[PDB]
Amino acid sequence: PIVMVHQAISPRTLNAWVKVVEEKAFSPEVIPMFSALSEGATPQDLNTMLNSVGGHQAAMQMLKETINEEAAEWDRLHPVHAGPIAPGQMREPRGSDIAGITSTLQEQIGWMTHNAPIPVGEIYKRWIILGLNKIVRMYSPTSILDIRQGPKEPFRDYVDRFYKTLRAEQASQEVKNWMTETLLVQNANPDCKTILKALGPGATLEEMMTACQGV
Amino acid sequence: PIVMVHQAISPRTLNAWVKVVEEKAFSPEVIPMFSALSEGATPQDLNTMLNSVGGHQAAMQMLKETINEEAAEWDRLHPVHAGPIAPGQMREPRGSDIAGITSTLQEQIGWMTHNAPIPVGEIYKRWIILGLNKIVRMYSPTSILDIRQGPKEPFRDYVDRFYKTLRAEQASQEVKNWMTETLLVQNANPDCKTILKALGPGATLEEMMTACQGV
Amino acid sequence: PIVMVHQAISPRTLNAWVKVVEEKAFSPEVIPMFSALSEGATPQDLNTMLNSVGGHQAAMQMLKETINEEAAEWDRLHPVHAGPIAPGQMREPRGSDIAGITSTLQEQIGWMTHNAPIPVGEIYKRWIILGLNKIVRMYSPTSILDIRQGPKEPFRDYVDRFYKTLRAEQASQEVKNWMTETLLVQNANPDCKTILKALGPGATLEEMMTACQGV
Amino acid sequence: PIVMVHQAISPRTLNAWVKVVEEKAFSPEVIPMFSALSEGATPQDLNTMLNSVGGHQAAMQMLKETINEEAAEWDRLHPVHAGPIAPGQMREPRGSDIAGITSTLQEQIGWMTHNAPIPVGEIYKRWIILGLNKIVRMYSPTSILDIRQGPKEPFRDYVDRFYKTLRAEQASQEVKNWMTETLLVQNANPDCKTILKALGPGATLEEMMTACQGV
Amino acid sequence: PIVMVHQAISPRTLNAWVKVVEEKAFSPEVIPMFSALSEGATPQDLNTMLNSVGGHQAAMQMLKETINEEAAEWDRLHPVHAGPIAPGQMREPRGSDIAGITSTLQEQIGWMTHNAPIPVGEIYKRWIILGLNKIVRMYSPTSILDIRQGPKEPFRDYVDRFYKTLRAEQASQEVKNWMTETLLVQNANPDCKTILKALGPGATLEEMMTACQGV
Amino acid sequence: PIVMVHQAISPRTLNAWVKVVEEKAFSPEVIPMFSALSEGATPQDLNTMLNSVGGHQAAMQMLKETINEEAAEWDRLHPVHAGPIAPGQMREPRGSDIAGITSTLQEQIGWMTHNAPIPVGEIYKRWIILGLNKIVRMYSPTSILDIRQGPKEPFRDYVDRFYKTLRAEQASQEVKNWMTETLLVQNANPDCKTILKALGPGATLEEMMTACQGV
Ligand SMILES: Cc1[nH]c2ccccc2c1CC(=O)N[C@@H](Cc1ccccc1)C(=O)N(C)c1ccccc1
Ligand SMILES: Cc1[nH]c2ccccc2c1CC(=O)N[C@@H](Cc1ccccc1)C(=O)N(C)c1ccccc1
Ligand SMILES: Cc1[nH]c2ccccc2c1CC(=O)N[C@@H](Cc1ccccc1)C(=O)N(C)c1ccccc1
Ligand SMILES: Cc1[nH]c2ccccc2c1CC(=O)N[C@@H](Cc1ccccc1)C(=O)N(C)c1ccccc1
Ligand SMILES: Cc1[nH]c2ccccc2c1CC(=O)N[C@@H](Cc1ccccc1)C(=O)N(C)c1ccccc1
Ligand SMILES: Cc1[nH]c2ccccc2c1CC(=O)N[C@@H](Cc1ccccc1)C(=O)N(C)c1ccccc1
Ligand SMILES: [Cl-]
Ligand SMILES: [Cl-]
Ligand SMILES: [Cl-]
Ligand SMILES: [Cl-]
Ligand SMILES: [Cl-]
Ligand SMILES: [Cl-]
Ligand SMILES: [Cl-]
Ligand SMILES: [Cl-]
Ligand SMILES: [Cl-]
Ligand SMILES: [Cl-]
Ligand SMILES: [Cl-]
Ligand SMILES: [Cl-]
Ligand SMILES: [Cl-]
Ligand SMILES: [Cl-]
Ligand SMILES: [Cl-]
Ligand SMILES: [Cl-]
Ligand SMILES: [Cl-]
Ligand SMILES: [Cl-]
Ligand SMILES: [Cl-]
Ligand SMILES: [Cl-]
Ligand SMILES: [Cl-]
Ligand SMILES: [Cl-]
Ligand SMILES: [Cl-]
Ligand SMILES: [Cl-]
Ligand SMILES: [Cl-]
Ligand SMILES: [Cl-]
Ligand SMILES: [Cl-]
Ligand SMILES: [Cl-]
Ligand SMILES: [Cl-]
Ligand SMILES: [Cl-]
Ligand SMILES: [Cl-]
Ligand SMILES: [Cl-]
Ligand SMILES: [Cl-]
Ligand SMILES: [Cl-]
Ligand SMILES: [Cl-]
Ligand SMILES: [Cl-]
Ligand SMILES: [Cl-]
Ligand SMILES: [Cl-]
Ligand SMILES: [Cl-]
Ligand SMILES: [Cl-]
Ligand SMILES: [Cl-]
Ligand SMILES: [Cl-]
Ligand SMILES: [Cl-]
Ligand SMILES: [Cl-]
Ligand SMILES: [Cl-]
Ligand SMILES: [Cl-]
Ligand SMILES: [Cl-]
Ligand SMILES: [Cl-]
Ligand SMILES: [Cl-]
Ligand SMILES: [Cl-]
Ligand SMILES: [Cl-]
Ligand SMILES: [Cl-]
Ligand SMILES: [Cl-]
Ligand SMILES: [Cl-]
Repeated sequence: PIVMVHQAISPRTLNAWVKVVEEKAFSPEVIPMFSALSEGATPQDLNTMLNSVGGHQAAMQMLKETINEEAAEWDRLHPVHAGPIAPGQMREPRGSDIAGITSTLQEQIGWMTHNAPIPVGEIYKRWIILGLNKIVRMYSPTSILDIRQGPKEPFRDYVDRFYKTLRAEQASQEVKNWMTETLLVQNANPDCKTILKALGPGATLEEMMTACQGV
Repeated sequence: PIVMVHQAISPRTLNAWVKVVEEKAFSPEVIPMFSALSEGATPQDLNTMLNSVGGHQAAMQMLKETINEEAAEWDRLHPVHAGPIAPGQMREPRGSDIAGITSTLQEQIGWMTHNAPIPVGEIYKRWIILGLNKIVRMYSPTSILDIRQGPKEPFRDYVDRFYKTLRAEQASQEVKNWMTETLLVQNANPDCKTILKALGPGATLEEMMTACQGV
Repeated sequence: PIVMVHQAISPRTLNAWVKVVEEKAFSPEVIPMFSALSEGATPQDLNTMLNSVGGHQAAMQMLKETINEEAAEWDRLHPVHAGPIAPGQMREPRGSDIAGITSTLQEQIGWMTHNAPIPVGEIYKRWIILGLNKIVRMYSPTSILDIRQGPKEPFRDYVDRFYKTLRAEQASQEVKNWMTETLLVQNANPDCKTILKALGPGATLEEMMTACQGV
Repeated sequence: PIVMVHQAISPRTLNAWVKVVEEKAFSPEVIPMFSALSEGATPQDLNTMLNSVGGHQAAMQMLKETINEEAAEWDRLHPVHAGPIAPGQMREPRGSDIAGITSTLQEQIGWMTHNAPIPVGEIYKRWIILGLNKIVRMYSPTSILDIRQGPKEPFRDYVDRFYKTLRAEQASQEVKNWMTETLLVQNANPDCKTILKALGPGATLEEMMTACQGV
Repeated sequence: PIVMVHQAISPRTLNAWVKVVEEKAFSPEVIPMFSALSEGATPQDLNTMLNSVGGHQAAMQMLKETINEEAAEWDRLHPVHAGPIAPGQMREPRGSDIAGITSTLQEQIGWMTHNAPIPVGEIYKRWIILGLNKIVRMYSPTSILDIRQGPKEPFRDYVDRFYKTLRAEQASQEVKNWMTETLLVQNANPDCKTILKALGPGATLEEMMTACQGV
Repeated sequence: PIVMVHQAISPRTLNAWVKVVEEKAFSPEVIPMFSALSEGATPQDLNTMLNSVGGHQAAMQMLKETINEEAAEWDRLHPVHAGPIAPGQMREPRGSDIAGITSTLQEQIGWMTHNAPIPVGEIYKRWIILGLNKIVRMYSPTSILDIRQGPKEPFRDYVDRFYKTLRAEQASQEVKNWMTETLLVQNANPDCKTILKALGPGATLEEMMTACQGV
């Protein structure tokens, strides 16, 4: 990473990433952990992290297709200019330079370090996180429409399932807000559903959980 | 975190937090450990810590509702002023800027680092700890009124149960002082209760435990 | 801690403390380990360490009663003066300021860092260690008067038991010196007791253990 | 390594390398991990890493034959000049000097540190990674022509196998692009093969996996 | 420790020491490990290390008796002078000041740090290592006179036993040299004894082990 | 070690060394690991590492005999000069000063640090590695003349055995080159032996292993 001078990615950081992928597969929390293990990383470092994954190769191919798309959008949105690079400047970074394919570690340290800086590590990380989100959507087992409280399921476990499935869903904040605003009370079991309908449309989750607590 | 320059949150700190949540669920000691693992953290770091939790999603939703309330109270209590930000200054932080939603890492490092500083990491941490306290109250099994010494329970185990349940209770220092002042002696078993009533209302816990030791 | 600038307490230091309390309960060695894990700590750090303990709540209540007593003795022994604090100075620390209750981390770093310094971390640590000693006395199973060598117990195991129980006892160096000077030889089994009585009152433990070695 | 001054390779880095070779044998991910554990390494450090491997001696001999070839190509491509080395300069590095055989640690730190620098650590690492790639090709069990989807195999597992075997293959990006462009759809089972043939030759892997998802 | 400014002893160093005592008891290698974990330590640090030992209290009492003797020899050999300590100087350290009993951490950092320095940490460590050697002698099971090669024992195992027991013995280099010079060949089994007697009195251990290898 | 100022050897480095000796006994890879854990070490550090080994005492005695020989060769090759050491200089190091016997840590830091420097740590390490090589030769079970491919042994396992045994052999690069040049093809089983004899005397190990792959 870069912290300002450049460090190598640590054996502990990399190892941590590997163990995360092995254990948690592609659960949502994988992405923050990644974003934490990859904080201040260069495209070489990120490439190292993705490469360290054995197995899960289908997902990885999806991810590099996403990276390809974002790199091409970068290229069309940033047309390269022809001409000799001045002494005090650096060349213009292509989409492949953001993904670490056609760029050296010194060039990455250059763009991140030299002034008027381009944060290629954070741009590449953004693309990677896009692909990862698409993957978590891909491998999510459930859909929020199918989370229904059981007749003998305590309210709390039903809310755990509900907001896990909701974390996994592909929707804007307004659509998720609508799903909370509608399905949670709608798809509780008859008893808790009557209690919550008696609370009103403006009660907080704390009040709803305390209300259906003994139930 | 920030220690003055900015570090990334370490794989060991994050991993420690994750293991704490897995093992201890939402016991009181979770909150100090958090406050220790999150010492000097940015809202991005705190967001990373909360995001790293798989499962327990109901509690997390409660927590972000708490964060929403505290952010809105901040917003009404700090009305934003319209006008162009001067060169030597920074913009005014909204409630969403405290929670890391609408603010960049460089803006957080700005408010914490630049002089006349606003400790947004400690404010956000305060809100988070508020929500966590509400959660520990939520998931506490017992109430202090129900801790009664058993006929064959040694005094020490009864005091362990009593002050654990008392740690979990939602009450001011004066109400807790009253609970110690009344229920502990009141709800001991008849033998120890007679001994402690013989000691008087001004004896220390050391003297009470030494008195009912052989009992 | 503070090492001069202020660090946060590490996940490894805290975790180590927690494991010590879990495994060794309240054995004497707990207190040095504490004093080692808490070296150069602030009252916030010490509070974090005590708070990280789940269970053992009776002992913790005893400990905060001890802290209360030492804080009140500090308060009566250091009467606060009324008047406006000058620019180049800091306020006077109360007993509650030593225990981290009514003081900020910056105020603690102030008293420890600013010149004419008050080591509030070492004072608070002294109070805590007082309470811990009282606890180790509380939970010690044995009394030094009851350590008697068995008929078939090797001398070395008897000395191990003897000086463990002696480590746990509440007595000045002169009283412990008397206990060594009397009970160790007095309460050995008849054979070793006759050997040691034949050595004389001025022989060292090395000579006593070598004498009763084959026995 | 060198980070600018020279460090020793850490017990944790070396140990990590050893464990990687023990567990993962010669899977592709071994090479990135190596390239990560060996970041900024000297030829002495790399030699230490290769030497720390017990067993797998056939592969190691293959690797030092590769290193020999690359060193001889370096030697013929860089003919050494006869004459006394000036005070302000260093000698010219042979192929054996790149591999750490005939060069001291101070000479390596010289070439990497002194200006007009020669990155002998990265050149040697390049040769080593060449040999490692040849080894991974050697020990790969399968060939991409033999990955055929089973009648009851979900599409995702078939893509995992396919792009693992494809990661192990020895082919340029254009040949791999052709293999993706042809065999993946060609060698799916009849059902998924008909679905994918119905999608068209321009569909992305995400669309193909979503299409054959329920299948 | 002190490395120049003062560090606290690390949780890892202390924990390592504890585990060493638990596992290896009082084997010779305990003393180097100690001397390595205690490198550059203050008497407070060393006291922490000895205090962290639970159990083995007989040995510890022997050790503090040794420390007492060495402190008294220091006191008689360094008579304290009466008079007011000058501003630019420090007081004279007693034997109890070397053992950390009657001296503050700042006074130890003073003697070790301030010029014309007294290395009280290395003196105290010397005394401690004296006591530890006396303990290893105490708990050694065997005597070098009793190591005799078995009729079917390979020569190498007999030499392992011999030089382990010889490591544990209390003797000068000349007495140990005599023991090697005599007993090793003398107390081998008849076959190897005849071979070694045929080699001569000037053969090295390598030659002796190669000679009795097949035997 | 020394990295320029002097560090203590770490608990992790030492512990790593101990575990290496426990697990791998005296396999070849022990020596690089040593040379890596001992990088930049002082004779005190190296002495600590050798001392930390429990058991294996025969080998250790062989090693200190080797160290004695190399020290005596140093002494005869470096005759000490009589006369008072000038202020700006240091004394001349004996062979015993290289091995840490008759020299202080400050004298070692002097020779390594002060200019016109003598690297006594690397000289002592050279002697130690000499003894270690002699030991690995001592405890090697096999001889390269006895590695013969089995009738049903795959070629790769036979090459693993062959170059392991070859790593353990005591021979110059030319003798090892002859052993590769002759015995490997000579001592394969009849089938692979005929294939390899058909390849020719100039084929690489890669080609030989690919040739006898299916066999
Ligand atoms: C962790 C989680 N669960 C969800 C369910 C549905 C939709 C999204 C999610 C998420 C990700 C998620 O929302 N993570 C939160 C951090 C967080 C985690 C846990 C509790 C409180 C705050 C986050 O990244 N931000 C910016 C945020 C912070 C405060 C309030 C609102 C949002
Ligand atoms: C740990 C604990 N147990 C309780 C029972 C009832 C109510 C609250 C609690 C707590 C939290 C709790 O009170 N923690 C203590 C620290 C502490 C922990 C353990 C022993 C002594 C001091 C704390 O945060 N402060 C500021 C404090 C310090 C000294 C005296 C009084 C309070
Ligand atoms: C560890 C221990 N065992 C005891 C038995 C009875 C009374 C007290 C104790 C103690 C605590 C104990 O005495 N610890 C010792 C350190 C120590 C530990 C072990 C061996 C030698 C020195 C200590 O803190 N100091 C200041 C000390 C140092 C040297 C001599 C005498 C005292
Ligand atoms: C990891 C992997 N799987 C393959 C299958 C066939 C051929 C090669 C490979 C590889 C190595 C592989 O291609 N690793 C990638 C990094 C990577 C890994 C995983 C997902 C996305 C990006 C890499 O090194 N670079 C330079 C790269 C980066 C972005 C897009 C394309 C290439
Ligand atoms: C480890 C050991 N085994 C013994 C048997 C009998 C008497 C003493 C011992 C020792 C302690 C022992 O002798 N340790 C050695 C270090 C050492 C350890 C192992 C092999 C070579 C060198 C030591 O401290 N010094 C100063 C030393 C160094 C080189 C040659 C001779 C002595
Ligand atoms: C590891 C090993 N196996 C052997 C078999 C027979 C004789 C010696 C050995 C060795 C030690 C061995 O040769 N280690 C190699 C490093 C190495 C290890 C593994 C693969 C490639 C390079 C080494 O130290 N040097 C200086 C070296 C480097 C490149 C080419 C040739 C030699
Ligand atoms: Cl690391
Ligand atoms: Cl690691
Ligand atoms: Cl998944
Ligand atoms: Cl790769
Ligand atoms: Cl940009
Ligand atoms: Cl951008
Ligand atoms: Cl679910
Ligand atoms: Cl949407
Ligand atoms: Cl509920
Ligand atoms: Cl880390
Ligand atoms: Cl970790
Ligand atoms: Cl809980
Ligand atoms: Cl998230
Ligand atoms: Cl503020
Ligand atoms: Cl505020
Ligand atoms: Cl309870
Ligand atoms: Cl209240
Ligand atoms: Cl009790
Ligand atoms: Cl840490
Ligand atoms: Cl940890
Ligand atoms: Cl206890
Ligand atoms: Cl608390
Ligand atoms: Cl004071
Ligand atoms: Cl004071
Ligand atoms: Cl006992
Ligand atoms: Cl007393
Ligand atoms: Cl005994
Ligand atoms: Cl390390
Ligand atoms: Cl390690
Ligand atoms: Cl393999
Ligand atoms: Cl080697
Ligand atoms: Cl070059
Ligand atoms: Cl080059
Ligand atoms: Cl496969
Ligand atoms: Cl090709
Ligand atoms: Cl699928
Ligand atoms: Cl640590
Ligand atoms: Cl630890
Ligand atoms: Cl022992
Ligand atoms: Cl103590
Ligand atoms: Cl001195
Ligand atoms: Cl001295
Ligand atoms: Cl024995
Ligand atoms: Cl002697
Ligand atoms: Cl033998
Ligand atoms: Cl360490
Ligand atoms: Cl360790
Ligand atoms: Cl061996
Ligand atoms: Cl020793
Ligand atoms: Cl030299
Ligand atoms: Cl030399
Ligand atoms: Cl073999
Ligand atoms: Cl030879
Ligand atoms: Cl083969």
